[PDB]
Amino acid sequence: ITPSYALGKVLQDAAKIQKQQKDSFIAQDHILFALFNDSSIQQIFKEAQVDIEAIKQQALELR
Amino acid sequence: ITPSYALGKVLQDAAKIQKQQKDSFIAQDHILFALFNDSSIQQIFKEAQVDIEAIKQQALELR
Amino acid sequence: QFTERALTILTLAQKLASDHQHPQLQPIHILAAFIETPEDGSVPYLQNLIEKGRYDYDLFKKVVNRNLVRIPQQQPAPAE
Repeated sequence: ITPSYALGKVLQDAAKIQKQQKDSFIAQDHILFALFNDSSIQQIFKEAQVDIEAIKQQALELR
Repeated sequence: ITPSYALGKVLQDAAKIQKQQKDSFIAQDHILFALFNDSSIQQIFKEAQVDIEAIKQQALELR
Repeated sequence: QFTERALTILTLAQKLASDHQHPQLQPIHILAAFIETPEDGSVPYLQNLIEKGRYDYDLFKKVVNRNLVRIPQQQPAPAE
C-alpha cells in the first residue's frame, strides 16, 4: 500500500540530518539514526539499538 | 561554584548535536546551538537567535 | 600486587563498569572482563578452564550479557 506516515517522518528526519552533516544526498546512515530514534526494542532481553553515543561513534568510524 | 542546570543542559545538548553531526568531539558550534536553544537576552526589547537550523547553515560555512 | 595479565583483566573490569556507565564495579563486570574478545590464549575465555570443564563459554557469555543488561543504571555523571 504505502511508504507510511511513519517513514515519511523518518526519511524527512534523515534529510534534516543531511543538512546537519553538510551532505547533499541522503545517507543510509542518516536513515539509521532517524529510524532508530523512532524504534525501541524494549524487551527485557533488550535489543533496542545501543543509544546514540555508541551508534554515532561507530558511524563516524565507518570506512 | 557551579555551571548549574543552565549550562549542564547546554553542554549535554551539545553532545546531542555530536550525534546529529557525526562529530567525535563536542564542537564550539554545538555549544552555541545548545546555548542558543536555551539562552535569551532578557531586555524590555528582548531578543533571541534565529532557530538553530538556520544557524547550522551558517555554521557549515566555517571549515 | 598484580602482574600485567591480571591487571589487564582488572583494568578491563573497571573499564566495563564505565562502559556501562555504572557507579560501581560489580562481579558481573569482572566476569565480562574474563570474556572480552576471542583471543584463544585467554584462559579466562577460550583456551580456558570452562571448555576443559565441559562448559560452553559462549553460552556463559550469554549469561553474562543477560546479567549486564540488568545493571540498574547507565547514568554518565554517576559513573565510576
